[PDB]
Amino acid sequence: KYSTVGFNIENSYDRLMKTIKEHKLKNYIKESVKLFNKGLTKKDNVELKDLANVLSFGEAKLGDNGQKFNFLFHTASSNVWVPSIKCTSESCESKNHYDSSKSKTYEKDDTPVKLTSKAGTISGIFSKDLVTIGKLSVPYKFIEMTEIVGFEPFYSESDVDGVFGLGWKDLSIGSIDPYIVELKTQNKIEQAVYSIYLPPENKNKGYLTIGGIEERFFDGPLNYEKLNHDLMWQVDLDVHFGNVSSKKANVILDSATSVITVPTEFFNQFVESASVFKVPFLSLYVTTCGNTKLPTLEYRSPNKVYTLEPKQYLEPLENIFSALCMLNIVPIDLEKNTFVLGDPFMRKYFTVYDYDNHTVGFALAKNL
Repeated sequence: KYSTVGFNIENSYDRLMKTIKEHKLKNYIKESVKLFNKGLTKKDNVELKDLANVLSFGEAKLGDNGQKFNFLFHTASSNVWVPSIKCTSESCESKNHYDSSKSKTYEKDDTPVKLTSKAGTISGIFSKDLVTIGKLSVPYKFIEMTEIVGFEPFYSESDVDGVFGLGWKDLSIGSIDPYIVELKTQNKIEQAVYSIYLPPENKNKGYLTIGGIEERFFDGPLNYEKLNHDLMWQVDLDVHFGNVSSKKANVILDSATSVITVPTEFFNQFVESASVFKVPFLSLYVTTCGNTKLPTLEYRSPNKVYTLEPKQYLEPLENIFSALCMLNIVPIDLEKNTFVLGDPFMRKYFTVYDYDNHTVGFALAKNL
């Protein structure tokens, strides 16, 4: 009904399987687990980086000759970003390039932009052209990147060329609205809204629907929560995991994060006497799939609580050990009292991101 596009996901389960194969870790995990079960055991650090799922799609096009690109979706950035044919860096060499001279619809803007991050540095310029996905279209100001430094095992090894922002945060000062806001402005869609539908039975797929609430994706009502930040898909919620709880937490919806995160303190209380096993030397917390002590996780707002049963926050690891599962929950300290809801939450809740109203909505996904 509304324009929907599918995107691929490389998730942390996949990357963990790759590590396991790379380093021949299966039997090690299996024997450590067997040790825990006997139970002959007990007797630090992961990176927000490592928790990133890659959400990518290849059908967005720039300019009227439809220059093809592979984009990953970024839920915090408001900009779209693409390697310039002028790009200086060796990173750019294997990538698809935007060549403004080849489009009749390009309009020069040339305002320079610069991103400086821990992970790396991006320099470029604003350029204006048609940006299409693929039902939808709008002349749009995006960053043409002229230099890319860092980001640098991922970028080269990825087939990703650029970033397509589904967030709020614009690097310009030119008040370039998000691509989805721009769509609504030029009347390509009725509302500056999109939704994420992550099908529960295909962890390598998600769907983005733009400009409308597609009823086929969900059962029951949609509950909306007000953003608690001008520029973040982030909401106030009391979080309860068993008897471990934190009031007025900050909870970011980020379907590009591969897991549920919790502060490290909070997690330690959670996992104590939950009979969950931390495999030595690996960032891998493991438990039996039927673990009868694992609680329903609760995210409570004044008028709705969002929950996740063990079934939705564990990942079977049966290709390692029968009835083994891993915890899809990672202890990580961001700002005080900040939690993120990533892929596992969104496998249960169809989610709606409403730029016009500064709301996020949730409904019980269908199994499609």
